[PDB]
Amino acid sequence: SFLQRYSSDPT
Amino acid sequence: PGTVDKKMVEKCWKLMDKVVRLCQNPKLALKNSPPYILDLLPDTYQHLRTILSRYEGKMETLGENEYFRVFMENLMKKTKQTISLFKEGKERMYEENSQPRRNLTKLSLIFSHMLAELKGIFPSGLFQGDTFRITKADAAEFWRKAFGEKTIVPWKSFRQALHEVHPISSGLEAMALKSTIDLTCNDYISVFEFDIFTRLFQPWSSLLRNWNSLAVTHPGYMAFLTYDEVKARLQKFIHKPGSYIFRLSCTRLGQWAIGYVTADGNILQTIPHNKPLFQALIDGFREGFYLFPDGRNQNPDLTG
Repeated sequence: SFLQRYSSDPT
Repeated sequence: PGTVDKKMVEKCWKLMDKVVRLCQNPKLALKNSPPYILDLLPDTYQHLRTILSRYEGKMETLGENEYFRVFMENLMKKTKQTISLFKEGKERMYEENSQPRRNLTKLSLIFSHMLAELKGIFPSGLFQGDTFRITKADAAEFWRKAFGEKTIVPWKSFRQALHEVHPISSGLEAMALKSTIDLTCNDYISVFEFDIFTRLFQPWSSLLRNWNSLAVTHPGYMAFLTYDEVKARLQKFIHKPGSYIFRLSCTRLGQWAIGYVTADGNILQTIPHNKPLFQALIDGFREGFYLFPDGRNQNPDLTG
């Protein structure tokens, strides 16, 4: 099912 | 491979029916996060139905399809391996972190990959392997030039052909290479698999040399791991800011999924965009985010 897991590149 | 007749699918389904239930057992406490076997199969079944619905009649045109012959074959084999794992893993399955259980996660990825592949070689349910849109230009040339229109080739061939432009060190290096590319674990390399590799390891110019530096000799590279597994794993360095590992993404195939530990002891995961993994790594390290590849105190010097 759906995610959320991923984060923005710290830059 | 032999011919894929209407009966063939029947069996695969019965096999899929079981593999599901087995995974539906509470003791497993499987999470929804992808890869999520409890879905990949239903969906796969679904797609296979769509396909079979469109070749509705011209079934022989399909059974004949080289790639499709492979899939079902691989699929059937793969559903089985799973069934065995259970009986010949018995109560050890419900044991988190148990070899038997790790194999399960593995397959999950494969199923996810397989589906991804299938949906690519059958968008809409109509075969399109021979015209697959390879992403990076360069690569696209090599493939259509080396194998022409072939949708899938025996590992053996792919290797020899590739070695002409990109020299393979040893019989071992190649075994490593093969494991990295053969995402459906079936000793065959498909245009789809080929594309994904070439995307992850671009630029094509130095294909294998990049791979060598980003996976063969880099402690951060993690073969077949999932989002959960990456977090579960980085937890031993849980508050060792800098510690990071990378792997292939499950939902965004063809792209990277870095996993790292924040100064404030937290585990995040980014998927490089608008910048090649090569670059992300260089900067992240500079900014104190990509310092310790999997705990390791020392870090690879990609600047070479």
